[PDB]
Amino acid sequence: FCGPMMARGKFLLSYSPPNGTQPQTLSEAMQCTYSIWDIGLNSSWTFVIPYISPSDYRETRAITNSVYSADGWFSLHKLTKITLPPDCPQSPCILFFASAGEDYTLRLPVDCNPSYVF
Amino acid sequence: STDNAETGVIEAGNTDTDFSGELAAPGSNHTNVKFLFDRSRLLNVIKVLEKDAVFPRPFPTATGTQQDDGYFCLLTPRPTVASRPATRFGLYVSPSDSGVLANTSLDFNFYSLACFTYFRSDLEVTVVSLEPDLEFAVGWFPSGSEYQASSFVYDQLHVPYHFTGRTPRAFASKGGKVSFVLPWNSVSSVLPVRWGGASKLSSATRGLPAHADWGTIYAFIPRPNEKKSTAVKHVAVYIRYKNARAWCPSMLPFRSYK
Amino acid sequence: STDNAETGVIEAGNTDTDFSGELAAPGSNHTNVKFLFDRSRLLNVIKVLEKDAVFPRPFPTATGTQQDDGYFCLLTPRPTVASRPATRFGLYVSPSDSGVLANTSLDFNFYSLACFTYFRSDLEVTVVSLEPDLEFAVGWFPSGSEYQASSFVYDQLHVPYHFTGRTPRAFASKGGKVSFVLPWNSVSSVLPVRWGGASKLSSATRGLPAHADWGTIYAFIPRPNEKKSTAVKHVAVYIRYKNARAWCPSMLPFRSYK
Amino acid sequence: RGNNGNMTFNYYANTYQNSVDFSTSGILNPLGYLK
Amino acid sequence: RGNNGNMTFNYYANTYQNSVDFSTSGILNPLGYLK
Amino acid sequence: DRVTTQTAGNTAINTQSSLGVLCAYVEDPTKSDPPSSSTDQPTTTFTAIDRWYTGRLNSWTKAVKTFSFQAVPLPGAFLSRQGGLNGGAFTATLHRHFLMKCGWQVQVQCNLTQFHQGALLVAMVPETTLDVKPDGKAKSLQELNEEQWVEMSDDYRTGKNMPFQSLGTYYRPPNWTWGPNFINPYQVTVFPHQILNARTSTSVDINVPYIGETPTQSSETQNSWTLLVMVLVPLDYKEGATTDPEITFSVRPTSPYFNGLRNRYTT
Amino acid sequence: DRVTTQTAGNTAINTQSSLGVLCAYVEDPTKSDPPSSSTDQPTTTFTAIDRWYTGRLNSWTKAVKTFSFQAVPLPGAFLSRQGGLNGGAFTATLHRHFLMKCGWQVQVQCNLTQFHQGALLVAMVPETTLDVKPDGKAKSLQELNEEQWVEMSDDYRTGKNMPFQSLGTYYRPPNWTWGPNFINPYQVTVFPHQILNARTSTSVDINVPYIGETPTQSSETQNSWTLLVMVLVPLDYKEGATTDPEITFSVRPTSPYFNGLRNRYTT
Repeated sequence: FCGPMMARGKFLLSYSPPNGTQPQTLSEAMQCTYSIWDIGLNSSWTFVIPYISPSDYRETRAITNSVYSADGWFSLHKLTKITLPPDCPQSPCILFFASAGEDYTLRLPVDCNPSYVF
Repeated sequence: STDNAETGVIEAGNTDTDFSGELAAPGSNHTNVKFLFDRSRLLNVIKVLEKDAVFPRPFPTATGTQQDDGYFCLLTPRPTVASRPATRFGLYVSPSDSGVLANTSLDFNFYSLACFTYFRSDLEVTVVSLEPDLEFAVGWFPSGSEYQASSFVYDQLHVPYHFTGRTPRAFASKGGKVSFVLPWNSVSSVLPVRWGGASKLSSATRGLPAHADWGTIYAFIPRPNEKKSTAVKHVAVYIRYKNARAWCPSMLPFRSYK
Repeated sequence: STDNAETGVIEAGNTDTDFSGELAAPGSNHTNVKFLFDRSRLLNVIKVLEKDAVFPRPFPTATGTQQDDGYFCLLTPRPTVASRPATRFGLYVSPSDSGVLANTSLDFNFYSLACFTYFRSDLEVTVVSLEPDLEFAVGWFPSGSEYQASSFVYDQLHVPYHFTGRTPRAFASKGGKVSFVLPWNSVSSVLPVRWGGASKLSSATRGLPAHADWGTIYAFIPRPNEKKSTAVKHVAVYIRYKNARAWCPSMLPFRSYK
Repeated sequence: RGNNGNMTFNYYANTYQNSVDFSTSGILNPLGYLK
Repeated sequence: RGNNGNMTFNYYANTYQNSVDFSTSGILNPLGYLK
Repeated sequence: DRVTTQTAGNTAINTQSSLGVLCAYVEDPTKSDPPSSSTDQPTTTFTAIDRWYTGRLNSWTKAVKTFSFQAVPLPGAFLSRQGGLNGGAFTATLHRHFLMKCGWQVQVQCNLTQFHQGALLVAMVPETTLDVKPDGKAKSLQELNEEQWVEMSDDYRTGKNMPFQSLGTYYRPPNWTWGPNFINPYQVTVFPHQILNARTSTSVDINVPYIGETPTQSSETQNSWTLLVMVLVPLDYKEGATTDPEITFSVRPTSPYFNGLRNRYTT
Repeated sequence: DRVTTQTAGNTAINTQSSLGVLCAYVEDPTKSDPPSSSTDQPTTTFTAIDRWYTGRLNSWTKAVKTFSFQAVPLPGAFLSRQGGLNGGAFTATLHRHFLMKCGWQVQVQCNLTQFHQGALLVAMVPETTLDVKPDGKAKSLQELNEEQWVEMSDDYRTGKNMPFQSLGTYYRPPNWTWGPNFINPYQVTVFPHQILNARTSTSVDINVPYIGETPTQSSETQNSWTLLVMVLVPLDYKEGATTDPEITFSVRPTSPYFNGLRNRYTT
């Protein structure tokens, strides 16, 4: 949370597994794998997305005849609104990162896309 | 969990950290650097020499210089131009016929995974022909040597000086290939994938390493210069990084969004 | 002897059970599953690529799509159509020239002995040419990868992107063959000979497994696209199931009585 | 062991030749047991 | 050891095959240490 | 002796002509480890799904020919309520979990008097698409009432009518002649089966484990077993006996493992 | 310190202004033996109801007076879905069991800035009929929106408006003046309570055990606890601060015992 220090708020962080419809309501995302993040002194939260899949190794590239995509949807819901004191900037900014876990493992090299060079 | 990403170190968690879960078993080690670059890939399609060459003179090359372009393959994953190391990589979009089209090269499979700054490895060079029944030969000269460009008349036949030497000229059988592993011969301790210093050379340009290469191969046909053919014959140079080590993590190239 | 076949288990008797006799000596173990599928047999005759292909777009393919059919061999004993896995096997009886005749395949020697439901094995692929003096090459991509379909201009020659890669492109000598054993690379634990579930894919069809395959080979000729020939060249793909295991007994196909 | 007469010498290692399963942690038995 | 299945027999010696460094005289450690 | 009461949960069933529980492929098909393709904790068995589910099935008349089968998919009958077979709190858990890994234990009842003749072939047939019309879509409850018994035609013997994908206008549509989910009707006794003869028993007992191409399969789209009641000998009686005996079945999932919880399945 | 994450099942909740979990009447209100008024086996806790249920609650404006309460019955809010409070697989089990014996564990969140003042009185008030109109019927979701906060009138202080029975035309209807389910608003701090002051905390934590006149009570018709958010000091701020802070709550049943299974409750 890269907002001001005087901001107080909470954020719900739901990872839904692949459903037929992407969950949009907070009550449809309360039921999935969520976690509530309270903004305070420490200003980071590492939501670790579980590996829920039938196959032991998921395909890293879903460019295929597509549907509502496995492996599901991450979604950042604001639970309570961010209450700012007067003379503080409206609309703060939640800077997102994306790392790998301590058990993230890769397999089978393929030829890369050379389209970074054109 | 509660963390501080301003610290600069985020400990790689698991599912069991916040939730009830378990560790997944380790799949495989195909991300190992010594495993992942130890596989062959195409570097540059170079023409095959048919006479004693003239090596490309250094930049800025002026017009009228009768030299031989597109014959020498500066064996480097970094971008080259006209058989000499460069910084930028340039491809001709609409190549009109004004001026000499400079043979550029790059290792497309390398930079998409070159998430590091320094890289040292041996080099296995396989030189596959792109011509039916081509009996060629693969000369070579190390990082910091130059090409011996003349001819000595043996028996009224201009045999050039690139048939002999102290550097490996492997001769191919007809319909065959040439494969040999080259050691790390540059004077630098490692090869800079990304280099930020200035090479104090012929006029100094930032970001251009001088000796980041394994050498330079060139293909010739083992006949004297009186037996010169007419059509242009190509050859393709594959390259494998044996015993790769890599240091100092860095960025991967910018994949666009259009 | 007195028995009950409604029980569902009938104990396999001998001559000595009812009569006076003796046990015959055991002949041989040629019915062993690891012995009986460990022998090569023809899978599919596929054409040989001569340019950068367009992989067959998924069904329902509409007219006007310029794609390349009959070049990719989805390496599976189950019935395929147009290099993609299918359920039914269709052969054209009177193939009139309206529409594209889709290259189907099946392993005829497998299903006549596939008296089981699940089957896992390695795969030895031998790719025999069906052309006098053909210098071809056998590309491949695993179960769950796709074909890299474009071309990169090396030396004003459209060399396609299926010459290089991280997957085995074995090059054949002229008049020779290509033989290499592929490991079990599908994401499913076994290959379903018979499958009854539904693949939640592009619109879901019962009885069609999504990743019951060892990959997909394709044959190309190692020349750039300017050296394209005119006549169509074929190649034949033989297949051997190394280290076969089979589970869950099932039926053998219905031999008719006409 | 299969259709394999090479009792003497395997050049390639077992992981490269075959494809072993990763860890999770004669007498022809019947396929149906009446109990 | 790399992409090398030759566990059995190296014909050429180590100096000729590889290129060892001359002398001057699993557990994936982090690349940044907060101290 | 031949009187075995199989108590399970709060629902027990009796039989007085028990041939024995035909345990399939193993000694105890109840023993089953968790799935190895999940990194969460599975919902194991609990005492509200550890019970039998009796549901009816269509009557067996004289009009039924030889080899006319009647397929009951598992768990596909819990979800479409095939034959009045409400799944109870099992289907209330099957709709809310993405992957499900269980092994079944069925029992088909059909009471024939000693003056009837006939022989049903009950078998747990793995991995078949027999509930699906030769046109893809699965059969609704009306189409199971409009035919009452599926005739073993040539399309089922050759597997010609299993569901396919529309190749589109581009490809000339090939003459489909074979597909690997056929039934060879003479070889259905390779499956875990008992014969429900009209003179030995009134209840067959099959106990199958979980089989499947993955260590756990999807919940909505699996058909790894299929109960398959096939007529080997047609029913015959003299005029006065009890016409059209009813057939029921009783399915009990042994040791399920539900993984991947989500909300109730909306198509 | 004051950072307590209360993980339960697959749903954890954080707080950074935790006063402490006000365990009520015992050291550990999770420990609870089975009911002694049942001769069957109870459905104990399982890992799909051992989790928190966040549901909203009406906003707290300046228009709210002193002692204006807002009652959330337990388990009565799971069943009528009060404040978007879907019970999940707990209400899917509560409708199918006749008797239910659980002890709750609630947590009310309301984030006040340091420039607001006010003090909610959150308390688990046992055995009250505060959700019921003075006319018997329980309040629907519209009537909880039509008033947003129930004023502490004299009818609630005297208990005059608790539900009664129609004596009929025979008896002259007496002048009802008192009933024992009153609220004395000054004595709500005898209950297991914490005060949600605008300057000490943003989350109160109450943990109550099962109490009730019988060793297990009915599932549809029990109100043995009632969450009760009462305004002791009205909200006040200067013009510019965040008007109308929202109030939520998070209810978790500790160690339930469901007895008496039947089909889903049809009125």
